[PDB]
Amino acid sequence: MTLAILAVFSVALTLLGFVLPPQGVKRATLLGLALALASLLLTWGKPFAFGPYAVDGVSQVFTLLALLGALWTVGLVRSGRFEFYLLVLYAALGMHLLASTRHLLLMLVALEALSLPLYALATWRRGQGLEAALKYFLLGALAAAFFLYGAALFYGATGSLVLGAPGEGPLYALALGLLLVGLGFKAALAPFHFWTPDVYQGSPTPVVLFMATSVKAAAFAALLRVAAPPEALALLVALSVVVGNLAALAQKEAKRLLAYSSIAHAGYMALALYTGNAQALGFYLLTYVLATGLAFAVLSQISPDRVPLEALRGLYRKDPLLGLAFLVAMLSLLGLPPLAGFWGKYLAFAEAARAGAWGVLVLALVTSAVSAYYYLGLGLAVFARPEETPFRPGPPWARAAVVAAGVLLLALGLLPGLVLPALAAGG
Amino acid sequence: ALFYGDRGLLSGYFGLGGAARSLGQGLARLQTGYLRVYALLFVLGALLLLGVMR
Amino acid sequence: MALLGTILLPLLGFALLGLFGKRMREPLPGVLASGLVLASFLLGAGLLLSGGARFQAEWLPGIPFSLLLDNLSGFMLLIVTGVGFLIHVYAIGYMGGDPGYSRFFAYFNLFIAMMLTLVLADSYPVMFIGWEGVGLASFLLIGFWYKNPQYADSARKAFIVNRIGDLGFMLGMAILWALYGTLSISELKEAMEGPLKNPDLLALAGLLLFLGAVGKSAQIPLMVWLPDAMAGPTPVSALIHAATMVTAGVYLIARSSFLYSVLPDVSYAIAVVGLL
Amino acid sequence: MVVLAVLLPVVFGALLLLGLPRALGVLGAGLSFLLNLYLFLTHPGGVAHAFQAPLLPGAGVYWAFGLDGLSALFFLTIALTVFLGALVARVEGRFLGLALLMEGLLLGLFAARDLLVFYVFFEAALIPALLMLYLYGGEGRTRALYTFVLFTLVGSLPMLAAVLGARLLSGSPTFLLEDLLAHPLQEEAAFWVFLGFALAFAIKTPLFPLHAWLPPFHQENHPSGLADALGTLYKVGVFAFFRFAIPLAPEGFAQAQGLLLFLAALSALYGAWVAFAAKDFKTLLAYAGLSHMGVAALGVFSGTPEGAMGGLYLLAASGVYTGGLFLLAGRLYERTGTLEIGRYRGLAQSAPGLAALALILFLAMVGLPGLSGFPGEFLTLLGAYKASPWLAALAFLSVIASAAYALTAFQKTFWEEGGSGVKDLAGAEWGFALLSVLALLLMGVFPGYFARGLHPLAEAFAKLLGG
Repeated sequence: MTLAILAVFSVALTLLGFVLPPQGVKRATLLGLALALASLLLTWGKPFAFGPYAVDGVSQVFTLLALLGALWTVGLVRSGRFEFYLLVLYAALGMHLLASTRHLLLMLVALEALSLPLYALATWRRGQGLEAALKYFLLGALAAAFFLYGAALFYGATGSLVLGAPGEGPLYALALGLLLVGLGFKAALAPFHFWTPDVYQGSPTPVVLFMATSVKAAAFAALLRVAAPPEALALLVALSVVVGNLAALAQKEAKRLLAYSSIAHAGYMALALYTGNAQALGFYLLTYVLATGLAFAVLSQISPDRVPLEALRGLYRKDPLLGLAFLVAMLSLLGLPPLAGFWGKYLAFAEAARAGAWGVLVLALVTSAVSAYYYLGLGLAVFARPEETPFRPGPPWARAAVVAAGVLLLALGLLPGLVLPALAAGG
Repeated sequence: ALFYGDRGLLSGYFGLGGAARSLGQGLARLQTGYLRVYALLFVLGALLLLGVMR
Repeated sequence: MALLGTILLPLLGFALLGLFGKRMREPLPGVLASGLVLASFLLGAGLLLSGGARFQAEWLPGIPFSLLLDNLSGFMLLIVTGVGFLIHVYAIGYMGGDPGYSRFFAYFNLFIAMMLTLVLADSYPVMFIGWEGVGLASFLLIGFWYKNPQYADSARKAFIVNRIGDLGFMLGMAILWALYGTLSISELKEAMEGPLKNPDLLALAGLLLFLGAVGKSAQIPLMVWLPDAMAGPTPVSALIHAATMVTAGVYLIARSSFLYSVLPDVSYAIAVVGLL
Repeated sequence: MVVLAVLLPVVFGALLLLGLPRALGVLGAGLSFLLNLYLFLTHPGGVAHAFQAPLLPGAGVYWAFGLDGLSALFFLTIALTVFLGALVARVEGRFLGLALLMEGLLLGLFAARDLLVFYVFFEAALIPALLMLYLYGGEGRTRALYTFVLFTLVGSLPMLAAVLGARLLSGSPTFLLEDLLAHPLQEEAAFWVFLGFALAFAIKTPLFPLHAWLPPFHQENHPSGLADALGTLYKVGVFAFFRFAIPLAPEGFAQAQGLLLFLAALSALYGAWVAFAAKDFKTLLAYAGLSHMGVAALGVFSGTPEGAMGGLYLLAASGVYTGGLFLLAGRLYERTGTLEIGRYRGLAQSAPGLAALALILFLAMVGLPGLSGFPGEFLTLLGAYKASPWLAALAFLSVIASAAYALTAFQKTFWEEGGSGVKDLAGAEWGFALLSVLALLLMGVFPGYFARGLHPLAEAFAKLLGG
């Protein structure tokens, strides 16, 4: 009954914001999201299903992550339009629904629910932001069509629109493919990745924080629900990691570089999909979400519109703690010890090798080493001599947020035997 | 002689670094920015996957 | 243990003159040096007249630290320490007004200690400690006045050409490990009596031992290193060319008399190289 | 117990980084030195103080520690070298902290009683190294950094598949070394896993074609070479081979042995030979290190317990005398301002006892008997010769090239005609000197006592390659 909280706050604030100063609405939306997360903790080990709607360990972990991302992204945004909060609220529920069901059609409706309000969140209205928004909507609705014909073909090979239905030969194979298309696009796996560079660079940074954390989370959550075969998995991984890192090399811009990098990262997480461990994947995404949320909070404190790579430089001198935190984020996203990113990566790699897929694992790993070029090209870039750069040094809100996130990262780098004990049933 | 050989070795490794960089920006050149381009590359990729599945 | 003393005195002395030594009056490093060398000869001749001496000690596994003092060792020891002592006193004389008196006699004691380590050995790696050590102290003395470029490179060439020989020595030494597994000259000789085995490999080991000997005794082709040893102070040249060093070339063969006495080809060649 | 000795330099380094002042981390490295030495003396055996703690219970990763006959001195050696680095130092960046961190990290590295923890430390040691590189000096800092770091990382990440494969394909319950050895891998499974260990291990040894990172790393760190000295204690490849690579998947090593012995040989020769041409201390010590490692690896690869013991020993001690030469080089930098070999000739009259210290160190380097190098070099010779004699031979036109480069350098730096004259010796440099000389002389004169722990490991893991 986190869903209850979500629907309630969204619907209520809709009309309330007519009577409230936009700030009052910000206070409100913030409050709501945090409360939903609270209900998530109080339900740990209490898994609950109602309709096609189902809350279990997975739903719990992945919406814990998603809710976290939504709170952080609302923290930064001070625009005096109450809707620029409202849309976030909507989107959040949408992602929760996406992670919370096996029903293909409810999954579809949930997809529209989460995806439509982000299209509107893509507008600072800076000339790029309309281009970004456009590409996003067109490619998005296309994928909508695909996941829908996929649900229709799943209902095709078998009596149900609910996943887990017994399944045929080639038609079933086809149907699982058509579900895999949309669900894959939403996660930025190659070669579905083309939007990712454009939209991250085009959309206002804090929004991108929201996307690059919450969306990827929810998407992998729904992905685990699908039955996907080893060969396809191999393909997606290979392409994601290769093109992701290689093209990320070519990147002169922080956001875009981060996009390609995130393509590679979706590539890494997709290995957990081999066994679908989800204690492992849950962990990986915990670490990743923390680090990335951090990274984009910092990219927000630089500029909302665009951040080049040099802008990151000299950040240590300016603010020591933010320099350090960004560094840590770069390392956790690199998957280097002793950071939680290493245990997430390791857990995915472990499930991968456990599944006995070797060449794939290897390639993923090799080009994962490729990623260190740009990961240090940022993390170390922190220490160079500061060039002329925009800097607005945050509220306590942001400083304490970013640092907290980093600390949570490295804490679980050393003691995953804290949370990992229950990313499972919740003991 | 062996020294200069070794230097040249190091330089060749730099060669690989640049090969991966290059390949990378070929892959980064893969994205032009025209939407029709992204759409065609999209359908292309998807057909590639469904092909892989049998 | 008394046997080790002979070695220890002109080390303890060397260590005084190298470490302090400049803390001494101009006669004194010479006096110390010549004094420790004085009773090394003496106090080891006490051992020789008493019939012999033995020492066995902890080292690399399978290769203990073994000193055998017998007739063959004693003859050498008396030559080295006696003439060496004379040269110590002479060096007290010829070295005068020269800074690093300390340095000189430190180097001198050191040299004596090393040679005593070489000739008293019951095991070839101990012998080898002797070899590389004596090569080192030669290097050190030959360059004693360091302000001159010509007498620097001399010693460098010495220890290089010489280390070619030491490399031969090492190789031959490795050869008789794989073969027998003793590397202690006494038990290595007692193991070489009878039918032997794989004669080609034995001849090789002895030939590399010789490739060392050539370096140490300054025969052809490694002949070239000795002439430039003039560079050092004259009593150094006295010590190297007469009472120490090259003589060990011969001595290695003489302790290995057991090894070479069964090798006609190698010995033929030894005589050829000697003649040339 | 073990974990304390492991942790002691780590904490002190933090206390140096943020913490004040510089001086305390010196006695920090000293304390590490004393405790590690303490564990070195009183050792009961293979177990020593055993440690097991849950890390990822479900994954099967646990904290697993203890001192072998191997792990042993390596605590003492590393503690020592790094201590000298702390004291004589002069990098004094407040990254002598980064150093103490790196020391502690390496200590943890040797003590790892399970594979994945070992892996963890193996990857972790990279960071201070890159830092004390990057922010603590050098003009070409960033490119040299990407070189060193990416070589290590590209080597490293695939090994995780092997460390997984070692556990997963062998059906080992945990990452514990005991367990992993208890379940051997079969043909063309052990093959791939050994290979995957062998790349990451070869690149960090280094062997001949893969060493190209070593000269740039040592050049660009802070010129005193604290970062460099600790970088050489990071050359741990041989240890990893003998402890892990060969025993977990020996069947593959049986095939690879010829090639490995060859590469070891050619590394040794090429290393010592190329070293000759070197015009600066960083490069010279680099190629020299390459030769030594060549020798060690040659020793290990032969099977033949003799050679292997020689290899590990040579490793241990060469960490010390090489790190020493680094610190010493930096100390003459601070007084002069240059690491160039040719310029500024006179020193020897000008510098009262340095000629003696630097000489001692170099003598230890060329593998002169009575100093640390010879026991390892020799035993290595024996074993190398046992397996492949030819490769022992090629590898042993080393001593010639070694004496060549070392004596050329020593002469042209110290012996010749006077310059202005030089600063005599620093109070740090005195402790440095004496302690150094003590170490070198003791490991040289009594190669028996040190390496006794090496002996059971040597022959047993040699017979591991037997029937």
